[PDB]
Amino acid sequence: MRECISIHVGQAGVQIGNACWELYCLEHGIQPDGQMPSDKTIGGGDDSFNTFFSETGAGKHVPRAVFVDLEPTVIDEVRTGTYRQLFHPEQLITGKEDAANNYARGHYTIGKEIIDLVLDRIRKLADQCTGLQGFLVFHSFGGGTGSGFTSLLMERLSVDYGKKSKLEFSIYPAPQVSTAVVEPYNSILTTHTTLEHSDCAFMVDNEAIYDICRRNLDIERPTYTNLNRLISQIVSSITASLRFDGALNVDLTEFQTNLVPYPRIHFPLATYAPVISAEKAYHEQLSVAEITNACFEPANQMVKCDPRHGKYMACCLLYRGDVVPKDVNAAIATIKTKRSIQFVDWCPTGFKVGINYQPPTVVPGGDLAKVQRAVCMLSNTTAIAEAWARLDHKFDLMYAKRAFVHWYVGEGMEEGEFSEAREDMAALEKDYEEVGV
Amino acid sequence: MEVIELNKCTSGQSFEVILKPPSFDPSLEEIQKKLEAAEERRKYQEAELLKHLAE
Amino acid sequence: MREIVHIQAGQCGNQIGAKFWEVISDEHGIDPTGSYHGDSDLQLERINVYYNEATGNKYVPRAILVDLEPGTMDSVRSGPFGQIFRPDNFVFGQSGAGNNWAKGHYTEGAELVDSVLDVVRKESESCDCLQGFQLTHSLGGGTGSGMGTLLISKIREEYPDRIMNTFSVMPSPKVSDTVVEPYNATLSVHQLVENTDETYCIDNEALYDICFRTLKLTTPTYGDLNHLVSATMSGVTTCLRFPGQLNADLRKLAVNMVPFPRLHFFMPGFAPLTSRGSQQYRALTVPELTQQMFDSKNMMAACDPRHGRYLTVAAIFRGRMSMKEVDEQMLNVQNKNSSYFVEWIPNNVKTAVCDIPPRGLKMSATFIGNSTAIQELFKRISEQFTAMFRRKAFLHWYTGEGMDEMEFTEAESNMNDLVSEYQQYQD
Amino acid sequence: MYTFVVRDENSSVYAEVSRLLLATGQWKRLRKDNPRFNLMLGERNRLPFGRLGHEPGLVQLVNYYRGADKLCRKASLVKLIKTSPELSESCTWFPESYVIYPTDEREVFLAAYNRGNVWIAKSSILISSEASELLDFIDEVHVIQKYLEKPLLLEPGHRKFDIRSWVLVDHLYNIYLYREGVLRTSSEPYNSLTNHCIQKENYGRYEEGNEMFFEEFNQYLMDALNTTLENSILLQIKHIIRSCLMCIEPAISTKHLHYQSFQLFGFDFMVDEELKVWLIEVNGAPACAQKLYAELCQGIVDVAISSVFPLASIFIKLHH
Ligand SMILES: Nc1nc2c(ncn2[C@@H]2O[C@H](COP(=O)(O)OP(=O)(O)OP(=O)(O)O)[C@@H](O)[C@H]2O)c(=O)[nH]1
Ligand SMILES: Nc1ncnc2c1ncn2[C@@H]1O[C@H](COP(=O)(O)OP(=O)(O)CP(=O)(O)O)[C@@H](O)[C@H]1O
Ligand SMILES: Nc1nc2c(ncn2[C@@H]2O[C@H](COP(=O)(O)OP(=O)(O)O)[C@@H](O)[C@H]2O)c(=O)[nH]1
Ligand SMILES: CCNc1nc2c(c(N3CC(=O)Nc4cc(OC)ccc43)n1)CCC2
Ligand SMILES: [Ca+2]
Ligand SMILES: [Mg+2]
Ligand SMILES: [Mg+2]
Ligand SMILES: [Mg+2]
Repeated sequence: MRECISIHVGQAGVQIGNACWELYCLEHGIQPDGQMPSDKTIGGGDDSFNTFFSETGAGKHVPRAVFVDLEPTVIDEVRTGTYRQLFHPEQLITGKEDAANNYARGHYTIGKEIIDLVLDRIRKLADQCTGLQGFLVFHSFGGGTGSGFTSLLMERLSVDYGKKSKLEFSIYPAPQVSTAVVEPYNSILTTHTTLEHSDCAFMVDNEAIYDICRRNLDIERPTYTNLNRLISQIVSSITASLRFDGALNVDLTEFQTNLVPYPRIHFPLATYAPVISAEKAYHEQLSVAEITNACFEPANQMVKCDPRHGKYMACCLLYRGDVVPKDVNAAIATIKTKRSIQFVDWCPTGFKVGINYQPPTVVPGGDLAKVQRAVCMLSNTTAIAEAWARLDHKFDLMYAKRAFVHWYVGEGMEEGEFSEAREDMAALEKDYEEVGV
Repeated sequence: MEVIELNKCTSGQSFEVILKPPSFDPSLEEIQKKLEAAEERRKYQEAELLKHLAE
Repeated sequence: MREIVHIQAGQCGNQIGAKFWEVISDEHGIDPTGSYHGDSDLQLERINVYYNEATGNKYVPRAILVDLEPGTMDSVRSGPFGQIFRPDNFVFGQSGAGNNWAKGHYTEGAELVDSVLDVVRKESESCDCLQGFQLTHSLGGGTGSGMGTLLISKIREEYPDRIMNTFSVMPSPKVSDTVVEPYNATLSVHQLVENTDETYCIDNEALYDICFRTLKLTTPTYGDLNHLVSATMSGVTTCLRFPGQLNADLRKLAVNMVPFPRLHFFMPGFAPLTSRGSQQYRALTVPELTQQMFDSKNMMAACDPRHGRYLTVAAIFRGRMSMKEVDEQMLNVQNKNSSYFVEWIPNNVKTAVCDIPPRGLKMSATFIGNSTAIQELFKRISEQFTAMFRRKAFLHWYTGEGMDEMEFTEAESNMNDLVSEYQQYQD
Repeated sequence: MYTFVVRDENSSVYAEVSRLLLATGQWKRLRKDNPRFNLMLGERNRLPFGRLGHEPGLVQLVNYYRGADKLCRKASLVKLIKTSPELSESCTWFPESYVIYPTDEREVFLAAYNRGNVWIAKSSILISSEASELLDFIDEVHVIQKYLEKPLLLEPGHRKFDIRSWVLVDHLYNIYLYREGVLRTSSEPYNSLTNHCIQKENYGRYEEGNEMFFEEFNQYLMDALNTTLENSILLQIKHIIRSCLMCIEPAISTKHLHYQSFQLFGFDFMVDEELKVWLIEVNGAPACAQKLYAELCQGIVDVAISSVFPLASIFIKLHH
């Protein structure tokens, strides 16, 4: 057993971290006070769920997590919420004033004051690990803290944990729910500085989650609670192999091995199905073929794009529920004949499949209905570069006039980092188009 | 399609399907240096403001 | 946490400042004695932004009252909410400024400015984490214009990393006290260009036109003008005072509204436009709120927004309404008038909704626009300045206080540079 | 109102479409790079499909199908027909073609040459009986195709021609064939290229602008060959258009996409001696005939644009 430490940065990372650990506890039978009756080894053990939970002598199961925000409002709700007993105070870290949607303020000005404290608290969790394998980092692209401080943390983690893997769950900015106009700046700045320090990053576009909540959950104006509960389900599907018995994606290294043959191209596309409204009185349950076919519809992807006009480098299928291999293969055989699935020439055309018999757990009182089978597809397709093209274009529009640049230069950042970061994204888009065409 | 590396446990099973074969960091010093270089650019700009206000 | 220190200087600054504290104390449930008697706890969640909590659970405004003569401040202490203010925070001289920027900035005001900073320091040292300052003042007089900008310069010297925000009332010959108001306003505008992060341009020309043309008030009083000011000030501070999805502060407002440091002068708007006393029996639909909120007749700065382009826009909707209908109507305004929004700032319109409506209105909307059309305001003042300055008329009031003509020439050029900088991004 | 942007200044078809939209009074034109549009008349090269459908509160439509270039380039059309089972290597209405680089199929073409041996070589032109002759011209990507040595010849004149058909595919992937085609004739008697530009280099001895329309051509088929245009030619044309577009529909359809697409195509057909129709190429950005610009462009607004953005039949729907 090898432990994984989760790190949640900024408002988006903290609130999504709240949804994930709430869902983790329900899936493993962990009550809000940390007790887990089904765990017959009191005080320790090397079970698969111990990857995410340590154990005290009194039988409390404590998440291997640290929450950090430069302003206390969001984490204070963790300190007083339903799962307040779950975390000890040392893993909840708050500053006094935030980064004001400014990357340079979170990376340089404020981040320099708090980075050593955060690493010291991360070191406390790592000391409890007999074989730490790496970190899962949750943050947004658009926030000053989620962008600026995360890139500084990722730099120091490579220094202090050189042989450790680091995975991201990143929230791609969408204007429909964002309240900052400079999020293209922060996204490009944080992607450039973090690119060499992240082994695998799962981008989640708020635009896609917002439209999935409107379309399939019949929620007219989805809130962050709506989005994060859905995001937590997809994240749980991705991390289930680290927390349950199995043979696929059993350590963080296997994520890069199975999904990322090119280091810079480490942004797999996540697709999820089925998303069924809990208010739906009468629902006919979907088959293995129908949910597998839904993995190739853009309306179910975490990032809206057209994989038909790209190329696959890897593809995983993560099923939860009543699923047997012969029905997956029958579904893949039909989908291969009807859909445009083109792999790169230097890759085998195939699917790595993982099935967990336990159906997805849904939070009681939530929007998601219980289903008998669900699937999350992780596909490294060059079509995800469409999101880089959108973001870099918005960057180019503002930066051509140097609009808002003075806020970043005023925090000690040099203007050259803007174009240095933009040029790295230009190379990234070129890399995708070389592989995809 | 070839089904390979089938592993079964009580919680589920995993395998791999192949349709077709293929068709063919900065040190701690450097981090601390850039962080302090940005701080001095801040302290310089603050010094110019206080000089401007003194005038 | 996120405390704001309020300062009101001069006659106008104290009259609109007193009305501001009257209105928001009613919205938060604070009575004239500082005791809370409300019904919802949303009134208290962010009450610390503007109020200190004293013994006995009294709520005392974090406000400082400044003037060079006692007249207006004695009437404030006599006013309806005059007893809610900390008596130590009344800082006043005896000589007055005589509508003379030089007296407020260099002679009479310098004697008193250190006493004001002592009260500022006392309030700031009690703040858990000070955001910055908001100042209410006029630009046409002597105290709020001259001493107010001297205060801003010294506050920035002592708190260089804090946000400075002002509600600045622009003079207008339609509502004019003296002929030297263009002199005082031009001198003050340069100070605001250098030493504030955000300035709400509150134009007495627009306030008069709204009262006369829209509200059909034949003889508008300062009470009629301040009814529009207090409704606007309540709206623009809604997201600072009440919890919501946004939870905004002064710094995040400046970062997202100001793409270039000197262009931080905002056009405020409000809907529905109401006269004092007259009641609103039917509430506005969300389409009606959105249409009026962007209408030039609702702007508190006498500028035609169709003569320029919107750099950034912030909108606040207050009341029980469909948030989906707000998004559709706001997206409709941008999608059907896209040429008036600069294309090099994507998605430059942000909207917030607050369930708590202001007093006497079931639904309201407040507009905060950073438009290049604000140059028409500084142009109007520049023309009135030049008309007198080309003959050095009325300068002896200022040279008698030690000022030289060169300082007027510099202030004139500084504001013209500001005008051409706004013209730069309008093309 | 509705808003649209124009990003192809050289398009004669959509320059007229813009006119008709403005004359409606319910369409407003924006600057090229304004993202707040309902309709994009996009550029022909590197159209940014990845930036469409991401504007909140705007249904967005574009006049091009992403991925339709596979059908509209000489090299990729041959590969599409050879490798698609719907069209297959036994396709009876596409001439024997081989892709040749200056995978490649030189050896397969030579096995066809050694096994009338007149071929044509073209790209995005040389007619020779010897493979090395036209091949050395290539190296001096091209496609080598069997030249139809026995074409249908109009009389009087003993003249060769090709048939241009305009096809509109809307956002619902309805296939509309414009009822008016045109024959682009040669004014020189055939001697064992019908491009309009080449003919302006006789020209219009027989018809105005070397263009014979369907009413005259049908009347000729009745007087000369005792048949009609519908029976002898149009059934095959409608079958070929249907087969080509139904083949690539799964690859280019925008049915469940965040943006929508339509596109106007120009199919070029050749009719041989026995009234057998051969597809020559598909043009993805075709122009129209001057007489037909008004009717067709108005039909584009009605069928492809106003169907998505309604306001306050000249097509034959090819069903599938
Ligand atoms: N899905 C999701 N997105 C969020 C959430 N909270 C914020 N965001 C997104 O994150 C972006 C803003 O970043 P934040 O995380 O809120 O800001 P921050 O990281 O705390 O950084 P600062 O507040 O500027 O110091 C916006 O685009 C939001 O849409 C959330 O709870 N769920
Ligand atoms: N296999 C073939 N057999 C006989 N003639 C052929 C032929 N292929 C092409 N041609 C002749 O060559 C002429 C031009 O060829 P082609 O159609 O490929 O060029 P092009 O792309 O300029 C026409 P457009 O662009 O308008 O579709 C055709 O009009 C036809 O008369
Ligand atoms: N809107 C408004 N403007 C005022 C008020 N009182 C004064 N003014 C304006 O302020 C200018 C005079 O400055 P004033 O504040 O009275 O002098 P000060 O005491 O030295 O600051 C003139 O342009 C007046 O029109 C008021 O109550 N409301
Ligand atoms: C006095 C501060 N009250 C405030 N009220 C509102 C907004 C706002 N802010 C701050 C922010 O956090 N985002 C933001 C983005 C933006 O983009 C152009 C414009 C303005 C803001 N502040 C937006 C809606 C109402
Ligand atoms: Ca145990
Ligand atoms: Mg934050
Ligand atoms: Mg006065
Ligand atoms: Mg062609």
